[PDB]
Amino acid sequence: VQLVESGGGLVQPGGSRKLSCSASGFAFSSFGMHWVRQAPEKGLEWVAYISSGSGTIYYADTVKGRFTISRDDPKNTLFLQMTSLRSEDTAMYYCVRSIYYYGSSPFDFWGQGTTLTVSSADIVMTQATSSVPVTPGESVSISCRSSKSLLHSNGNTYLYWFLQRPGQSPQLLIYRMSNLASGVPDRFSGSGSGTAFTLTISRLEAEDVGVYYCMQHLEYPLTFGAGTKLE
Amino acid sequence: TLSAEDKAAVERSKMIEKQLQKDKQVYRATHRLLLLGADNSGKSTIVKQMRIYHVKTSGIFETKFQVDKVNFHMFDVGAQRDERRKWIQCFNDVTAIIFVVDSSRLQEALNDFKSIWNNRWLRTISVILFLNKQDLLAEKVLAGKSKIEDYFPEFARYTTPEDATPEPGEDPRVTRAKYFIRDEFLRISTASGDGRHYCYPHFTCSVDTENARRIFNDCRDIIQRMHLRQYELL
Amino acid sequence: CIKSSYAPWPRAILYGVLGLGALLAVFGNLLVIIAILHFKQLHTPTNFLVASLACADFLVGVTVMPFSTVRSVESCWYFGESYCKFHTCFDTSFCFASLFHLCCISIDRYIAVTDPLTYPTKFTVSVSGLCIALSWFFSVTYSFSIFYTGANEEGIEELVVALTCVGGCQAPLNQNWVLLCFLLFFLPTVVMVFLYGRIFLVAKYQARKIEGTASYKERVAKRERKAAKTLGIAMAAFLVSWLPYIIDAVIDAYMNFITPAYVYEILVWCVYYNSAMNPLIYAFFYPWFRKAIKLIVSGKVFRADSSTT
Amino acid sequence: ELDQLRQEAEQLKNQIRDARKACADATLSQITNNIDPVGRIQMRTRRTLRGHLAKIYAMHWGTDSRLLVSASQDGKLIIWDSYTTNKVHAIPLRSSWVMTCAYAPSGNYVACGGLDNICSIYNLKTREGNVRVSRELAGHTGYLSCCRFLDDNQIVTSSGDTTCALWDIETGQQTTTFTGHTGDVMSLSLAPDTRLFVSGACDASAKLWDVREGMCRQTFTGHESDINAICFFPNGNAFATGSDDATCRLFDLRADQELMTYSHDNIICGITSVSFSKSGRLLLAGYDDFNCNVWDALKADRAGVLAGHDNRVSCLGVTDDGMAVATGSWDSFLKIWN
Amino acid sequence: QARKLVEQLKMEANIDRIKVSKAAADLMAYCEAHAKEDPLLTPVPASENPFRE
Amino acid sequence: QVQLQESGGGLVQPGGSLRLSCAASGFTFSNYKMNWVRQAPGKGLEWVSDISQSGASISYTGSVKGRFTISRDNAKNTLYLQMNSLKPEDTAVYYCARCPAPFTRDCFDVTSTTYAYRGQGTQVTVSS
Repeated sequence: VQLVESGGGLVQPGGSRKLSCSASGFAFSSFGMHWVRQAPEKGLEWVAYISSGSGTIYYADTVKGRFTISRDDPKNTLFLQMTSLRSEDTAMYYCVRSIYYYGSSPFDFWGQGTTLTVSSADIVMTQATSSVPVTPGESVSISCRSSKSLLHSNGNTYLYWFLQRPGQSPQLLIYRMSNLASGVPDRFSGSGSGTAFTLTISRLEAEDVGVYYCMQHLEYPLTFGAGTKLE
Repeated sequence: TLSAEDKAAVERSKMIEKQLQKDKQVYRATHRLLLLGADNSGKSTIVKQMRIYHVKTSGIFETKFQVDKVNFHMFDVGAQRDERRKWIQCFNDVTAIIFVVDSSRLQEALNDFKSIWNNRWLRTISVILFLNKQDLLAEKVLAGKSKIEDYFPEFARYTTPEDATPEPGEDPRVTRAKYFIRDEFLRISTASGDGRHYCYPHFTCSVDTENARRIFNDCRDIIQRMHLRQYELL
Repeated sequence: CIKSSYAPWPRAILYGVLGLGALLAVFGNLLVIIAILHFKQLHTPTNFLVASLACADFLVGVTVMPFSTVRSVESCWYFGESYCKFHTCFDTSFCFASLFHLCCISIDRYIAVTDPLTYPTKFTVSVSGLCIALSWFFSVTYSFSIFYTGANEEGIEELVVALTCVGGCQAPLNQNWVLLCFLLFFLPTVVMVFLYGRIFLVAKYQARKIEGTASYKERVAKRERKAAKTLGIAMAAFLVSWLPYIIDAVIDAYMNFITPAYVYEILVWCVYYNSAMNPLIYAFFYPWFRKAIKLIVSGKVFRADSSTT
Repeated sequence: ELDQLRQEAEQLKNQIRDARKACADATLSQITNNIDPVGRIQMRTRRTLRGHLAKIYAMHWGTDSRLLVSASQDGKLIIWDSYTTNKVHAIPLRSSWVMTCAYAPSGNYVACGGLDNICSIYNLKTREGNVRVSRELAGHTGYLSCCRFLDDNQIVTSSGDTTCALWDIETGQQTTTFTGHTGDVMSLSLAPDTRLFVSGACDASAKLWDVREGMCRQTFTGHESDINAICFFPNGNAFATGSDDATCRLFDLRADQELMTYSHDNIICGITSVSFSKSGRLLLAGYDDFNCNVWDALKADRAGVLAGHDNRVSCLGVTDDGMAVATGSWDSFLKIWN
Repeated sequence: QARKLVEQLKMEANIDRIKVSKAAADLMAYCEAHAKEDPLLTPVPASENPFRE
Repeated sequence: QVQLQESGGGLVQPGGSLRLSCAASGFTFSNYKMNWVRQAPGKGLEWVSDISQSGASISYTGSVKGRFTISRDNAKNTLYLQMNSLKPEDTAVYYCARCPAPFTRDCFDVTSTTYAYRGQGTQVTVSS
């Protein structure tokens, strides 16, 4: 499983460019895809989504009329078209895969990402602390907050946790507040009550250094949060 | 109503339903046939000719042949035990059953035909009956070394049917023997069922090349008869 | 216009039979459509033609036949003058749709009988829907392009009942379009007759084959008495109903209009009767549709019904 | 010397029948004569799972009582979501003749087999998104009738031939072979303590095996024809069998003899599936006449009919929490009752 | 074979067995102990079961 | 359990007569169709005759037709086969077999190599 993004560079304001993310190593046709960008120093932001079979496409309000995305299953390549770029569109773009069925784990893999430089009733997720000092060999209790009750009538909660190492793409840790992703150690654990959530690490070594993000999946416009940094 | 993940789950389900439909079209356009018969018969040679003309303990073998842009699948068991009481119920929806008989120990073949015909789960299934190895029978009755009356005392008191169409070069003795065997087989089939299913006897040899055409014609007749009976005009 | 409208005898025997046809048409077609849509087991590219025919039948019936009953029993309708054109256009469009639906039902049956092997791969839902969009289009086009424009009254002022008086209503043709109408009626009739004859011949051959391998010169006759009866009634209903109207119209066009006014509505009502009786001959004649109707009427229609018939 | 042993075998057999007779002092019907009847039981279909092209032979509930898998003769395996009626997976099979299905207790694997003589094992939680074949067990000479999962690495199968076997999925080899049956083995059932399992063959006999010892322990003979299915019991101290002579019988591991028979005069058809309720008070049996009766396991009185199928009922199952019972049939429809 | 059959049979004869009445009483007791936790025996109200409607 | 016991075997001179009796237990004899089979030396099993559960439909093989008589008695749980005018050929071991399922017109696998509902056997020989 690997995803590589192509394109990027320098573009004058009000121009156009096309970024391509080519998949190889898994059943591309059966996976939904997302586009997530990160500002030079800010957090993450969701910008687009294309379903499996191209039956449903969603956009963010910021880029509703300027960006269009599409996929080509036979060539196992996905790429979006950008028109009339502003000066704030400069960021690093990741292609993320996710599959939806009972018991699945969406947002489980992130691409390397490519860099591009240019010369409302939405749930708000707030991270209480921007930096928590800590040493190796104790417990940490990172917490998050939500402006709306994420608990649904069916029983699920739809809260995700992500960890980004200093120089690598983000990786999934916990989905739906209670499930380890694929191979993460048993130290991590999650709990919450539908409005307030927390993440617990039993012990820290040198590889727990990074920024811990949050996400919600109740209403489709996806909001991440500022994130908490452990150093 | 439905969460964001719930909607995507339903979309995946509807995409699976579309694949199933596409596969149903292929499933309805193919006809499956079961090939039975004893070891002494030529069933092995018959499937060999069709395959050519167009895995150590496998319990079933498959061969695919195409006649006039239409497809057929033929199955024959290869490694099952002598018992057939249980695994015979799987083939209750095939188009027809091909029964091969070495007419050239003929009673147990009749018993097998009777048991297959009267099975509860094998009703409404037509039987295509192949009377294989006819040249051997012709050369055996002509020699006169062995007489058919011992095993079948009633053969002497029997005459060739008027509708028989013998080959122009064959002795009438071989014709009488052949049609006696055919009538003995048809007696079982013409005693039950009463319009649900029929038998289609044939006089064939293992080296023949028209077997596929005969199977095609018989399958066409079976499907046509079913269609006519369905629409209340037969 | 007219003061007494030439009323018929007080006995409403004629009035009663005509009414029974509208009720039967509407109720039977509604039941057939319901049964086809709800059961979700006879959803096949053969039953879609029957469903479309039943729809068209109900659509003509519910609108035309009560107004036609009034205009026939009283010989003077009082539903305005702006509704005359709409009523006539609805009359013309829907009947020819039924005829052209019959024309593909016969084709469907012939293909199924004479070519049983490659039947599913030759009559897919696309081909089934291709007659539904063709018959309707042809009927609507003909009705709109002949009757809506009023091209049937070009120089035809012989009759005094219609086109010269506000009270009356009719739509006779001239000596320029009855040829087209006769051809449009003739071609599907010839096709259907030929196909059903071929089907009967195939049934005769099969009945010959099955008999004998079991008197014999009489044992075949019963088998042929049922196929002949089925095809005969199917052809005869349509032939008996549709023939008088075409012959009378072409006679009235070729020579001066001498046909009495009152006997014209009788022929039109026979044409309507064909539509009224068609669902009874194409749905209730078969066991599965009868079982579906029986289930619907009883009420076992609810609670996840998925019964097969 | 062939007869000399025969006499010993007959005399020895009697020594057993007498012992069984002696050990019997009262009937289970007399003991339960005082308890109140269970009363009428009414169940209505809640779901109808459609999508199978042809008849279905087997199904198996998941461990969470939410997912289930079914096998059909068109050559497809479908994992269903019971609550929302959705479809999770659709697995095409190499051979279209499949007779059995099994769901792993961990929910990671699924197994199927049939006339091809091969027990296939599929991986559900793979790295990518497509189910793929992980192992093909080929050591049988008959046809696969049933298969059950012990753990993620141990599976026990019954074949068309007399022998039964225990496999090791990692190596794909046989570690223990169970022999002693005369006819083909049709059904199987594991004990709750995953230490023993019973068997049912086409000779009107049921045998109790020991997994670790690999030797027959006891033999029960009370039927008149072939046995189709055996559903054990929640307690694990008893088991029930369904046979072709339109009877169901309850046996016990300790007293080593028959307890009661469930039969009615109006029933003539065979029995194809047997299962127990969560508390063991109810016994559900499928029949060849399109129906599915419900029996009082302590009184042998009918208490309900699960009508609603058009063709014969081929499989039956009850969830672990005992919330619903699923029924399959030859008309390619699955139904869930409450 | 005869020797294998007799050995197997001989191995089954010497087994400890208990009275039928005791097994019947045990069965009953187990049936009566878990009767309350059986949804099929006593249907739950249409408020917590998952297959509503 | 189901068990079938044979009887009536012995040595008879050619042209003689013999009677064979099969005793059944462990099943409802009236609901099943009974058969007679034999196994010639160095040869496989061969079907001989069968009788329906009501005694109405009697079938015979060609070789023994007109010689053997088959009958059943539901009261005493016994199957009978009378043999007349024996020949040196038919000196096989005779079995009484039962069809697997009740209330069924046919029955499979009666002359199988191994069958669960077949009797022990009877040795009858004809010699001078």
